[PDB]
Amino acid sequence: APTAPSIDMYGSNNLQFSKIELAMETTSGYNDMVKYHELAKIKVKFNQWSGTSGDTYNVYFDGVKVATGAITGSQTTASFEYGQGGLYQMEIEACDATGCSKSAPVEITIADTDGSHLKPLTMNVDPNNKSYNTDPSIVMGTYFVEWGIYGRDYTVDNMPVDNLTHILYGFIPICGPNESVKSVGGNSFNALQTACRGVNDYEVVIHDPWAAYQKSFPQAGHEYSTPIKGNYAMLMALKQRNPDLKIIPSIGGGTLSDPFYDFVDKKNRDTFVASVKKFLKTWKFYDGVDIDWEFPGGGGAAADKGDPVNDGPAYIALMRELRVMLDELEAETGRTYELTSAIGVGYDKIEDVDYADAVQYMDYIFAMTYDFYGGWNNVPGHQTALYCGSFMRPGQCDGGGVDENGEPYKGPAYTADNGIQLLLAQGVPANKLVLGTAMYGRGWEGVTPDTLTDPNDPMTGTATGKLKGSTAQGVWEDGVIDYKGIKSFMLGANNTGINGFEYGYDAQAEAPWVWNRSTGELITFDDHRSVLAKGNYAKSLGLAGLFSWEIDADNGDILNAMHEGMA
Ligand SMILES: S=C=Nc1ccc2oc(C3=NCCN3)cc2c1
Ligand SMILES: S=C=Nc1ccc2oc(C3=NCCN3)cc2c1
Repeated sequence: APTAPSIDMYGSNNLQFSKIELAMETTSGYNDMVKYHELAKIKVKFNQWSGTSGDTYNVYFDGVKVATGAITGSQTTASFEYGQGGLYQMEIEACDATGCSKSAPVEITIADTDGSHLKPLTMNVDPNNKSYNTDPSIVMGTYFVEWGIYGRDYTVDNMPVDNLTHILYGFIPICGPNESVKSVGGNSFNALQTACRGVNDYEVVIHDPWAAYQKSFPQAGHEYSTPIKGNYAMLMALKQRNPDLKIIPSIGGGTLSDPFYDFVDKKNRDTFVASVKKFLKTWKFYDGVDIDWEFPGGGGAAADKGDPVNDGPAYIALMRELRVMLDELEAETGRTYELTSAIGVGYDKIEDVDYADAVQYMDYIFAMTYDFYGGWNNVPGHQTALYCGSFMRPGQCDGGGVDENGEPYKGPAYTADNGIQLLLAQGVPANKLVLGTAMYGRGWEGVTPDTLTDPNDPMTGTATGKLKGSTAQGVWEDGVIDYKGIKSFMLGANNTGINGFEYGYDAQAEAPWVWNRSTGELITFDDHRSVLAKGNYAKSLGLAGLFSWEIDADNGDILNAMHEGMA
């Protein structure tokens, strides 16, 4: 006999509710912006405009009763709490002593960060990415960078997810000392200062909440009331489409590694470890953690930092304490959590960590088998070669000899193979090692013929400085160029060379280059041929697979070649 309630859809936040509460119109400290709740707070306004209102209401989701309260007027606000994310058919019933009247059913959304309230993501992948039937046991990883969504214009739905087992999401910073972030310029340190207000030193934070959970993406169907937007909501819809895809946050990275050096203090580690646990409880679509400490012992962005006695033991203690915390998350949730880590592979980086000790705690080690040479100095080299190139001096490859002063080589030359070998010799199992491919080149200006010691090898010349170019040609910073930029603007469709560039390949190193004799522009990179050699090298040794850095810079060719070389 009471009038059936009508739901005030707009008075009820359009029936979009959430276990996670996120600031949408603000940029502030992480703890101010992100609050995870065990139970979602649901607030539903309903009206009874004509007839009698009755005295009590009940709320049903999919026929189960989940709340009751008093009706006292022609307008009621039902507030209550609910613990499971998902879409539900909601009915509200108004009751009196003579009977009850149900509202017609209406869909209520309760978001959770596993994406249970979302449809599978809709893909928009360059069709230049082919299909493969690569053994599901082989690792095919890549990094997807948070800021890729700006100028580079590359979003989660552009990733060829069917050709990937692991997405590493770069990068999650740590609060605390971060001078190295400052040195980068832009808003980057400022944004980190903001994110860290009200947050303890050594805890993880989201760097760019706009890219991560605020930015509305039409292709994902985000609209004003959607409680989770940005890269994270798309990666949640992505997990719905490909539930076996591992998505892993990458913590640290080149410029974000300054706080790792205070991990020689166990309090700092405990703080960090506990913030990582909270982070994974907050963002349930993530499947583990990746530590990119560049680098234990030093030799990274922070010139004033690095302890070669203590950093290694701290790294190993860190991996153990992470795996302990991850064991508890597996306990509480029933899921498998992965612990991985990207590492430098120069002899001088390797010798500072007992990796055989650390790896027992870990699922994989992403060997950063790139950046061997680059625009930081005027010495050309293959940045991502497998083997020693022709340009190397006698005894340089193994570090047995002397340079042009007659100064002794301190250790084996920087090559992929030399790195993998050093890790195998320490006792790291082959099947935990993932070998890295570059989706970009590094480059130089001013390596003209008059500089060569061998007239057919520009790797024997001398540079004037870093390669300069525009973002239109894929140069996002000095000395670095996207692979798709090399292909469009230097190689051309036939891989023969265009705009003054020639294509060369060092068969001994397994490394391509492009060279413009007159500007002396020289770019070292990975192409189809050398990725095939890497896949072959990986098969040969029983390596876990391949990964790449970074996915937005590929046109399809590098990832394709990754799958082909593993076949
Ligand atoms: S991303 C960034 N990565 C960087 C940025 C600057 C850097 O400087 C060194 C260095 N090597 C010897 C003394 N200092 C490494 C290094 C890595
Ligand atoms: S992006 C870029 N990343 C890198 C990666 C490795 C690097 O090494 C140096 C260096 N500086 C003096 C001797 N070596 C700079 C540098 C920048």
